[PDB]
Amino acid sequence: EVQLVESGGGLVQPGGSLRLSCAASGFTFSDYNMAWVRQAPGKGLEWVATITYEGRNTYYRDSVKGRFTISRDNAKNSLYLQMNSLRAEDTAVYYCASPPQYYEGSIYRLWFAHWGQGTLVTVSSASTKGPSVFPLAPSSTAALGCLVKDYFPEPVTVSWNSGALTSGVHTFPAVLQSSGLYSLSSVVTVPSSSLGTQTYICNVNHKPSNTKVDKKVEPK
Amino acid sequence: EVQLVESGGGLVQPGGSLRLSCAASGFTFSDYNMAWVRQAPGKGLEWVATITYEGRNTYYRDSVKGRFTISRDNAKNSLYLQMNSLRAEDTAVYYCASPPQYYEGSIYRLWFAHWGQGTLVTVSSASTKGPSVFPLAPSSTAALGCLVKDYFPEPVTVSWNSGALTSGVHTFPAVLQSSGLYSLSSVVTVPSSSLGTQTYICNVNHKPSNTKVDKKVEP
Amino acid sequence: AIQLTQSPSSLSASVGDRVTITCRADESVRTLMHWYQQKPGKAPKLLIYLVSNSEIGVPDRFSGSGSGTDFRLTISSLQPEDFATYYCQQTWSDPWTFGQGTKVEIKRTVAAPSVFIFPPSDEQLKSGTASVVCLLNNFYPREAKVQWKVDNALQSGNSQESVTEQDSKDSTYSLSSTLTLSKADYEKHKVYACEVTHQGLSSPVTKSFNRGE
Amino acid sequence: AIQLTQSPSSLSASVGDRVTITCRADESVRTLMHWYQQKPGKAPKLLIYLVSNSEIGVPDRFSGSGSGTDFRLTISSLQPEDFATYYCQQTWSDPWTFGQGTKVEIKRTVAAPSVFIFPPSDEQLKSGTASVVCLLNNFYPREAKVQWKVDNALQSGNSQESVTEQDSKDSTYSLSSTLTLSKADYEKHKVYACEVTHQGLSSPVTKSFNRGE
Amino acid sequence: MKLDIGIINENQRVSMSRNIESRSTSPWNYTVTWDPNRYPSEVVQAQCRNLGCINAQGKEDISMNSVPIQQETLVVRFQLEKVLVTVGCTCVTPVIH
Amino acid sequence: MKLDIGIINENQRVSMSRNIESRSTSPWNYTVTWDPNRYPSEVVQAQCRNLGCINAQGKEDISMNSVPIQQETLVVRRSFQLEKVLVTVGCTCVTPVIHHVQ
Ligand SMILES: *[C@@H]1O[C@H](CO[C@H]2O[C@@H](C)[C@@H](O)[C@@H](O)[C@@H]2O)[C@@H](O[C@@H]2O[C@H](CO)[C@@H](O[C@@H]3O[C@H](CO)[C@@H](O)[C@H](O[C@H]4O[C@H](CO)[C@@H](O)[C@H](O)[C@@H]4O)[C@@H]3O)[C@H](O)[C@H]2NC(C)=O)[C@H](O)[C@H]1NC(C)=O
Ligand SMILES: *[C@@H]1O[C@H](CO)[C@@H](O)[C@H](O)[C@H]1NC(C)=O
Repeated sequence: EVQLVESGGGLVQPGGSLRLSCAASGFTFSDYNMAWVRQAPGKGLEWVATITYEGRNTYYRDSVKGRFTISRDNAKNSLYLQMNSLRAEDTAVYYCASPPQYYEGSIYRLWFAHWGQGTLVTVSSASTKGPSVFPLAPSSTAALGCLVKDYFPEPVTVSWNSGALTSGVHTFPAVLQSSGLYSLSSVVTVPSSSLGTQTYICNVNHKPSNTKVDKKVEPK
Repeated sequence: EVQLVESGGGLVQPGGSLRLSCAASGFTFSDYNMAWVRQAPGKGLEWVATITYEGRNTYYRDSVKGRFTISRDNAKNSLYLQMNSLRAEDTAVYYCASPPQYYEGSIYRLWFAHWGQGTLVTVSSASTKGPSVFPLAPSSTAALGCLVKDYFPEPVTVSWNSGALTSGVHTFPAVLQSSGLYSLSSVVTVPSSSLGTQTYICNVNHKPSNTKVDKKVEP
Repeated sequence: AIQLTQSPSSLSASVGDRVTITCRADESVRTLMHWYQQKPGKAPKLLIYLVSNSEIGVPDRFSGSGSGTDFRLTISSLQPEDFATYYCQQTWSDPWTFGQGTKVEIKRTVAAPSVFIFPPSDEQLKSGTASVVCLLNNFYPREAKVQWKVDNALQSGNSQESVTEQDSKDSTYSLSSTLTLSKADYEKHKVYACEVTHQGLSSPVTKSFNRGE
Repeated sequence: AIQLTQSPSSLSASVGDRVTITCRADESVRTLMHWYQQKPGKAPKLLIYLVSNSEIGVPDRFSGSGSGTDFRLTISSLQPEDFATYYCQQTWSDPWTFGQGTKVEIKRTVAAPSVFIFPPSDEQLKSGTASVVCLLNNFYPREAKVQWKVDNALQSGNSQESVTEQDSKDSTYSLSSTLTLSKADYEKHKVYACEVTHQGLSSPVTKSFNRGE
Repeated sequence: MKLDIGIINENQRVSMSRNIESRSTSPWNYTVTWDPNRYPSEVVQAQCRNLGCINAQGKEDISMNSVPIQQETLVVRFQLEKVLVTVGCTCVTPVIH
Repeated sequence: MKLDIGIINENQRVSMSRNIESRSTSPWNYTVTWDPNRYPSEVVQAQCRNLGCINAQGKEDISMNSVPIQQETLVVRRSFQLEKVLVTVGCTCVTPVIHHVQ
């Protein structure tokens, strides 16, 4: 029922600015305090900011004071986080968070019953680079896949046959190479028999570099 | 949902005996304490007796100790009060009473969430007599009725057209006359126009004398 | 035994007034004070339990209050169907006890009685006694004066009256006066008259019939 | 700021075991301790609020306990889908704080890897670099030894490994070892072999190919 | 009146295996009834366990009362039915005025 | 499936105006929603008012908590189909589970 849908992340250069948005639905947004919670890659959860239901009061964590600004519309059912003077330590996934529906929103010390899906914010001087997608051809139960090489920043999404093929799929975590670029593989196991009848395609998408690729994988 | 249905009242002579019954339904009779409460004509409420769920403990009011005996059959879902050595002070309406369904029955100090309809117990040496039912004919909006004369003991019930007719009905309280018998009137007001088309019948019942009568009233 | 004493024993108020009944105990019953409502010829219905809690179907205008020896039932807007006798009860001490009752009546506007007279039935005249019945229908206040006259001769000690309980919808009373004669006296005289005097009449009303006709 | 410390930081337990995580605070947070569960690449889900109360959809095997400075999350029978990181949180003092996380892994029986080797795509050989990929599919535990051998010559500093997260249904891992060469060094040689050693295999397994064929 | 086949959120329940009924200051017990001619097939009634509330020591304080919390539910028998449900108890202070 | 025309006990309802909700040690407020597309047309959700419990003096004790009591209700929506909705009916006061190791 309670849905929080975030947007506005991506790549920004240090010192730059970025506006995150959280579209709320399924509750009386105007009655409850909202917050932002962040989480840097491979680390833990860290409270960022809180705003009250009317909009009157804003509390921040020391690290972001003066730089971040939490806001709400209350009419478009939307929470905002304006981020300025961004530093490399603000690289994190940012989560929108909502309090429980069964306790009065006047209570300040409430917990986080609902969370948004999160957007990644990457603060880096480097320039986006789209991936190259090479095939991992099934060398005559069989295995095949796609190699997604030399990209930055995260993330990369890999589906097979536009969401049709999901069982047996293993999409690996990104690994940093010497170049400082990411590279990963996505593999799937299938019956040896379907190799001539069914066509196998991995759908690679890299939103930061506006790169979409549909590479078909087939033997030698 | 909860229903307490009493029976067994009536006329008994001093020293005589009478056993009241309360048929329970709509709750787990086996889990709750039951009680009897009585009320003498025109007076207040007076707790009589209490019995526990299993049956092991019985508490009585001082007046009825040794004479009354409270009992239960958890399998027939039924409460009883055996009344012996009946005295004139026991003339009263006897109510069956049940505690609420939303509190644990282990609690002793509970109240009376549910009451039975009540039976009258009349302790008297005098004899039953069935009533006469004479018509109160509408002297050509009009009023008509039934006169229920020379009956004993109480009570008498009067309905009209077997319960169809209820608006405008006034059934008066019984009046004790010199003879020591009761008499009451039951009247109803109706439109002058229906007086030739609609038939009006008063249904008198006097369970003590096993007297049932359906008298048609007409001008 | 805890003796409970309700104040007042009776009271009358106009529709919509605030009514308050008090219940006082010898010793403290703590919070084990309950209230009941009994309408005429019906069983008591529970209204309040544990001082101030209301059963599910109880209207919003009934409320309970109290402490240890002083409890109070309040009706915030008295309605006609609230005509009843109200009882308090304690379940603290082992001999469970009720208050004596408070009878709540409704004060309303004057209403004049509709008057009717009824001759003795033929069916009855066989039995040798004759009953003449006079009906006063739907009036307020309860006080009325019913005189019988047989050939313009005032009767005295040969009639009994009965009055209904206050009506739960219009808050009126009704009354029957039954005059009892021997088939002898009934058959000598000829004019049987019922004369009614009531606060709602500008001048008394007399309904009458003549034996026969 | 109240600093929270969870013990242990990681743990492995068999399906059906009782798992216990403790969270300790600097000062007393008085019943304002909450717990969250975060599965990989998903947002945190609330599990426990105010020490020991759980949200509508939370399975019965999760329960909270604690008082003041010592709190505890308990899983009474660990399930495969419970692989995750668990976080405590206090909302007593205004800088709201989380624990560092406790990573819960699932202990299961040995499972041997199925191995596959992949030659460089031609499409890539254009770009002047060549990637050889070796796949170990669905095995347990995480510990494995992957040696690359070009013409029977053991490679050293030219490979990287990656591992999937523990499977939520069968609790296995998969692993990719990627070997990176220049189109030059790739064409000088012929025989490319990935040699795998694991507790579930009778003897190490070697997958290999030759340029072409 | 036609009843479409299907129950929204059929897969959703409330857990009573928490001892919330027993850790409450106004604790209560539960009762179940299975009746095959209706949906839900089981209806759960709560009954307050004490007249007073219990404190941290475990003693009954009769200055305050356990009282029931009640909600009207719909249950099907096909025909709609309205049943009263006692879900649990709360602790209240009497009105003193 | 045929839905018989007629509703048992349609008239019986519970008053939310008893201020049982404010005389409670775990007090709560109420919230209403009107929807003609379901029966009942009105649904009442409860919200615990404090995190701790209150005493007769008016002071909050946070060693104990107000927690919600929740019930699955049946409400039918329209061509008629049942829907199951979660209702908070009110709050109670609990002491947390404290094990024996402080
Ligand atoms: C209403 O609830 C209570 C407890 O509620 C939970 O209990 C658990 C098992 C789950 O079923 C849960 O869902 C319930 O909500 C029930 O009370 C328990 O009853 C048992 C058995 O009757 C009690 O155990 C003993 O019973 C014997 C005989 O009656 C007594 O002699 C014992 O008393 C000695 O021990 C106590 C300390 O324990 C001493 O203080 C005494 O001085 C005695 O030495 C003892 O009572 C048990 O204590 C009860 N549990 C609680 C938490 O009170 C109750 O049965 C239930 N009613 C119904 C109808 O289900
Ligand atoms: C809740 O109830 C109390 C009194 O009934 C009041 O002071 C408070 O402001 C209410 N808050 C709401 C309904 O948000």
